[PDB]
Amino acid sequence: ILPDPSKPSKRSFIEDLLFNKVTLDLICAQ
Amino acid sequence: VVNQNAQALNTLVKQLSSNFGAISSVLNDILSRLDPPEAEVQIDRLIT
Amino acid sequence: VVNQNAQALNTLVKQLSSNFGAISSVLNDILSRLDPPEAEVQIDRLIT
Amino acid sequence: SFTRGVYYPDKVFRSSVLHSTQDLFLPFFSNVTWFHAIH
Amino acid sequence: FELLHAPATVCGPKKSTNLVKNKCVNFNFNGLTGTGVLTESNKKFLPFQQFGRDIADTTDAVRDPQTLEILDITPCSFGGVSVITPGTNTSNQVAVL
Amino acid sequence: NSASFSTFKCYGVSPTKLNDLCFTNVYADSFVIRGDEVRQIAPGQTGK
Amino acid sequence: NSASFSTFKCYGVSPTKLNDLCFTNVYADSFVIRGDEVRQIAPGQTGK
Repeated sequence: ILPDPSKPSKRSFIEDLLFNKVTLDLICAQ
Repeated sequence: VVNQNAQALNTLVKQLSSNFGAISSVLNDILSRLDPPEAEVQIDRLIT
Repeated sequence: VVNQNAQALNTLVKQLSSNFGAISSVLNDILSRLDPPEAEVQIDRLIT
Repeated sequence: SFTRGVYYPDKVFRSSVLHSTQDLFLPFFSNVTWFHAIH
Repeated sequence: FELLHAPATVCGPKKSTNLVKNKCVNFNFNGLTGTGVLTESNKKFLPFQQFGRDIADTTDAVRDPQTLEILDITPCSFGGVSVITPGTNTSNQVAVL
Repeated sequence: NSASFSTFKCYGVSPTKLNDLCFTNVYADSFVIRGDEVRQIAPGQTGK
Repeated sequence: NSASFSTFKCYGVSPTKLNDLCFTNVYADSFVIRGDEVRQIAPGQTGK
């Protein structure tokens, strides 16, 4: 759960897992 | 919560397709059919 | 909290200055210019 | 009539967009009169 | 007559002006006005798929009535005007976003 | 601009925008009337 | 059904529904006006 220096950002091993589950052309029409 | 805001935003866009009793649902071709002396009657329905 | 309390009250009175598409924003000026038979539909629009 | 009788109601092309449209169509799974006009 | 659904046969007597490509210009195809940028388009129209629409019933594609070409209608950039200031008591120079 | 005609009223299109609009399925109909039935070609009337 | 009447215009109700309504009272008035004075009979008109 701590940030890892592997990826360029300071994102953690659980944050990217959380970042991928929920998601937001459909956006171009608006 | 993220979907609900998106679902409300998308539903807002759909309402542009309804004329609200006017002759057309698009403002572009209404002005090309009615003179401004009488265009106020039809556009006012869409405004409300 | 004091500010937008005052802004909301100021806006409501300021909304009275607009004719909303009618002939005038003064009810007395409607009777002095146009007869009631075709004035009851703009006064109705003012109320709405 | 398991699956047959779908056509474009209008001439306007659309690509996975949302727009309600009501038009006459052939209902699915409906009984039809199959005619055999030979002897 | 019928409006905005069938292909337009009877049409007005105005000159056939040359097309301007890939920049914000007005357009008028079979009496359909609008503002945007016309680009060469994918999503091959069927032989009788003339017009085009979207969720908001706003035009997104159109074909040239004189040449068999399929285009897209895309409105170019826009937005609001915002100002960044440090206050009248501070200075006069500002930033606009 | 022709002064020979005596009735040039259009109920769906402004006369000044006739040349600026391109239509489809333009159909032509012709008949005769007694002379007092000119007001009955509105969209919804009474009479014969 | 009779076509002997040359002036039949009313906005309160529709003639086609006169056979499907009950009135509970009927008032009939008789008076004589000029040919161009028929415009003065509709409720809420301008003049004398």
